[PDB]
Amino acid sequence: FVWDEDESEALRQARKDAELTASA
Amino acid sequence: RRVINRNNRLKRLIDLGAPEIIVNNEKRMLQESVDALFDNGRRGRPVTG
Amino acid sequence: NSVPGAPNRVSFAKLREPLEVPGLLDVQTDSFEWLIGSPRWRESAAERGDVNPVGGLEEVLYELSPIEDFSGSMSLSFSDPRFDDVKAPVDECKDKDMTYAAPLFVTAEFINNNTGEIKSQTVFMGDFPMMTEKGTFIINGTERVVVSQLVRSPGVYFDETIDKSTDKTLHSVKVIPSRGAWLEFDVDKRDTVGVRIDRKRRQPVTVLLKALGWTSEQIVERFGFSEIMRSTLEKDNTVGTDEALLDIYRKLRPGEPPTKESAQTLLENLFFKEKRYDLARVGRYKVNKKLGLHVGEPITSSTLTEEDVVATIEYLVRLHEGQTTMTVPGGVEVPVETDDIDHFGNRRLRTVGELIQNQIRVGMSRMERVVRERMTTQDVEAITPQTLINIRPVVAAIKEFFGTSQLSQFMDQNNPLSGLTHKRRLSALGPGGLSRERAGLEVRDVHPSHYGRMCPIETPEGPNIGLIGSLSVYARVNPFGFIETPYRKVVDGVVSDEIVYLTADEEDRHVVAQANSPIDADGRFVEPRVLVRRKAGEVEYVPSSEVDYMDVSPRQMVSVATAMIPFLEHDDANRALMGANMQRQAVPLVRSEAPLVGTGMELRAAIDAGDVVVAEESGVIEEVSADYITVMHDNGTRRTYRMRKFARSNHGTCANQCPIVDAGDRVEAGQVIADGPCTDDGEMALGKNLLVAIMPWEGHNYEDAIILSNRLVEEDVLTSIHIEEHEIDARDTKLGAEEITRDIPNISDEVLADLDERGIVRIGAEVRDGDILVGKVTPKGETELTPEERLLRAIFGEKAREVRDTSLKVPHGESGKVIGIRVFSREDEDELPAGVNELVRVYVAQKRKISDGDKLAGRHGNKGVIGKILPVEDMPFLADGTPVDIILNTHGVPRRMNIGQILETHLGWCAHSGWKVDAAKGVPDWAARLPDELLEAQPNAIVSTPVFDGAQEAELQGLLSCTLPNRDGDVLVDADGKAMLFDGRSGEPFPYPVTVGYMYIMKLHHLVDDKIHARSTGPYSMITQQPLGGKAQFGGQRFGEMECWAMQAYGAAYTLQELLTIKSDDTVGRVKVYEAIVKGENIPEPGIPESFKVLLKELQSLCLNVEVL
Repeated sequence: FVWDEDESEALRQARKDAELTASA
Repeated sequence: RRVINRNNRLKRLIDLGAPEIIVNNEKRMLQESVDALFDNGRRGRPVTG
Repeated sequence: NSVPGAPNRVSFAKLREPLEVPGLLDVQTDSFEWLIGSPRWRESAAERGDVNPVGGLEEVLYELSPIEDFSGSMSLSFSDPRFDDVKAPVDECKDKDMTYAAPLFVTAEFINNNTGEIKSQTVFMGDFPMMTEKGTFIINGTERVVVSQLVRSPGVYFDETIDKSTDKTLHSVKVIPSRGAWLEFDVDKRDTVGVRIDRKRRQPVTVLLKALGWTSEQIVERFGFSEIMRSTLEKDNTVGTDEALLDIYRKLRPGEPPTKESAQTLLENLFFKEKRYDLARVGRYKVNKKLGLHVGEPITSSTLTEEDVVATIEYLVRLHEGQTTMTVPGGVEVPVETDDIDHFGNRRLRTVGELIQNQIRVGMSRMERVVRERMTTQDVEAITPQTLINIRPVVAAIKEFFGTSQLSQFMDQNNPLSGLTHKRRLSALGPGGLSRERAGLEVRDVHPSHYGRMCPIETPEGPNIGLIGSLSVYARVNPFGFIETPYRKVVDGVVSDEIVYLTADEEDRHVVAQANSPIDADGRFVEPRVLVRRKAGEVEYVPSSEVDYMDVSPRQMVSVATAMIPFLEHDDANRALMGANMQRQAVPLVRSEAPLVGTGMELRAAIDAGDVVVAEESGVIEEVSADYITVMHDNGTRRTYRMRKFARSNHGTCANQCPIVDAGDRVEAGQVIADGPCTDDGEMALGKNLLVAIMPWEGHNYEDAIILSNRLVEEDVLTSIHIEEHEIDARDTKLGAEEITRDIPNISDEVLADLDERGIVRIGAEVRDGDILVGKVTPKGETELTPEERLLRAIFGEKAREVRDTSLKVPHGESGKVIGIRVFSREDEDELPAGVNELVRVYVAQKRKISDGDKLAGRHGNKGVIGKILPVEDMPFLADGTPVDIILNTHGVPRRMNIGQILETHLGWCAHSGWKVDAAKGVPDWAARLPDELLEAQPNAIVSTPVFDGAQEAELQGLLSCTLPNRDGDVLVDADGKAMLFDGRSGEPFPYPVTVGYMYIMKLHHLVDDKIHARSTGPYSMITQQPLGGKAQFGGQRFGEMECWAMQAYGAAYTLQELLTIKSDDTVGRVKVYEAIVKGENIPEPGIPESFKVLLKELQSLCLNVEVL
């Protein structure tokens, strides 16, 4: 559980959008 | 310019004719480039000198 | 004391300092020196213990050197760290315009690894930046000036951190290895581990810990108590270092086949890579410093160690928890606690080589990181220690560096100390450093410590104070960027007569004794109780009986500049530092004077000008004349030691350097020889010990108003001269180039009937404004004209030529006599920039005979404009005739503070006037004490006092009572301060007694021509054709927007509008009404926002079409 926290959210968009960049 | 190069270009293609794709490719490519005219990376990778 | 050319500005020493004046200045240099590392410094350091110090060099060398391929088969190394020698009086470069330097040789050595073989080669390296006796570096006869950027010591650093959430104290610490990345542990909210490194979420540490090999046991074991962590062993869910590791590793990249790399390599690398993972030895050093660690360990490395890692980690845990000290195994203990940025031990400072060194460092690095490159490719065999050299890029930078070295900043050669100040000047900002757009006041913030560190007071000033400064006074600074205050390290009512350079810290542990403090002549401060800063610098009282250390004097975190004016204790710091900075802005007019009063700072300060031609040998004098002087170095030995004059500042001033004595006399090294600039009788001539007095008068000393004599003129008291260099090149290009003849088109005669054979006149020649100058000229063009003309020319035979009639001509507020002749040719080999074949640069005198209105002043910040000039006569004036120097409004001081001005001035007339204690029969009590000796003042004579030490009021006052009544043994003066002159006009008596006195002041590098401008018209942005402001231009002031709003508050419309149009850039009306004007007539009524017109267009442009109707 030694995980801080919000890796997701952020990583989850920048992943998501990141894809979105893959739209170009 | 660019454009000029293009309409001149893929235009000048026309004429000839072929698997369009090609044209599409530019075409849009143009559009784009235009847009760029409008604004740059506003969409996608902004061109940068 | 200890002063060869000493007089006596008799002072008020109520005290004693066994200590005496350091040398300041030393500073860097030493560095440099050390940086160099001279068998000097070598010796230097070398002394005072100091194991194996090193010229900031080596190191360099060894921090990389030796060398080798990646094939592990070609081995290079170095040696001959050193240089050659310059080639100039520097002075040469000075005139000769290049910079001063001396060559570098060094002798690396390659070696095969195959056979292994030999490639030494005492290679030249670089002629090099060669310092000055002013410890400086005047690039191409031109120096800036570098100060060091303050720098809180880097390292893994500590704090509590709360959470209003629960308010829990999620303490923590970072890691910050020089060049080594980051990784930090942090009191977690909920359990546990502020794990993640240089920005990586979080982990269970041990996953890293264990990751290196750590049975969850081994910890709990050594770390079960140590319970919060136990949670760590809980939620840590995952196991297998590796399992982790690799998994981590992903946490790293992320995403990558966890090769054994993942299992270790870079990991170690990561921060076991002094190859690249490379904190700071001093830190390294610190570290131990952090924690009585290995300590007994003259160490050095980036040697990261999980060891200490965890160590200080459980430090964390233990703390968050509250816990005093504790000793790790072996490692002697450490009282737990967070950290601070704020305090200064937190907080080192930088220095040349250091820099440099860094600079350089990449320099080689760079240039270095190449031979490698080439080493390889540079086939084996015949590839000499040479073959692969090219520091070029280094100096390129380096050299360069200066260019860009924004911190090197041209020595304001406006006065000496001014230049000084510049020296000692100190901040922590800029290149890589802060960007004031990011810093909490705290940056500027006060704090205890601070004392004996830098002038409390002074600082920048604009959005700028709390940002920059210098040192305090004495306390040298760490071989590692930390002050070195010695102290009255007391001992049993018997202070230990002993320096103790101190880094605040430590110390901090210790006891704050008090200078100004009555000992029983033994250390035995005669009281049982005393005060003293404490833990929080808790300036706390206490029983004398207990401290370890007192002090080193009074007055210390002071600055020199600080150190300059008494009465403080009565006066606005604001106002102060004000005057402080002020202080500098004097202007070495001409006369040379010193305040008959003034502390000791003074030339004993001034001496630290270290400027005046000043003795070199107990030699008898020798031939003398204002260029130099032969010097009977009594070893037979001599040397017509020189002396400079008439040579500009950064600010247009002579090279003057006035002598002292007599080609025959006899004296001894280090003693004076000849002043020159800010150099009254061996001493910053700095003002005018000047009567004046107290009234606000007829509204003329009102609102800053200022009422001013005149005799002055005549007296002349107020002037020097100032220096532009005067340049104008001969160029090369298209239509031809830029000739410099003397022939000219339909030029007037005399206008030419003046210059030299082929242009500009001859040295020391007078002028005015406009005044043509150069003998230039250039091809004009080729594009026809109206027959009309030509014709016209045919009409008047004035067969026009065709060359760009071109040259130079004097602008405004300009005249004097010819000087410079830096006429330097490309063509004549005189290297110069493109398309040019030569250029001169010239100068002209102008004695600035002081306008009133302006501004001057002296001490007590007590600045002062210069309102009105006023003939003598017409002037309140001694009942004994003699009138003022000027007069002085009242009012401010009250809401200001600086009355010493009063006192000091009382004083003034006093001294100026002298006296004698008629103590006679007995003692003026208040007398009964003090520099007795005085007893009197031979009406007017040298007088100093201590800073936070000097006589008192009553005394002083009573001194008032005392006297050296004048000629008619008279004293128009009152034992009171207020006499009664009358009117140099209407004349009669006054209402009531007259406060008055005297005051030396200083004069200003800031007046009209500094700023005397407007602009009718001229150039205009070839783009936004706005007033091309410029030299030739007056700029033509810009305008504000509020303003406009003002209009609004009226609505003159037009007006504004107009503007917008007009002087704005109304191409037309500009032209147009410009005409009008020209034709003077019901002006071309305001037109239309034109351009605006564009718009439209601009719009359309995008299918935008629309319209009003």
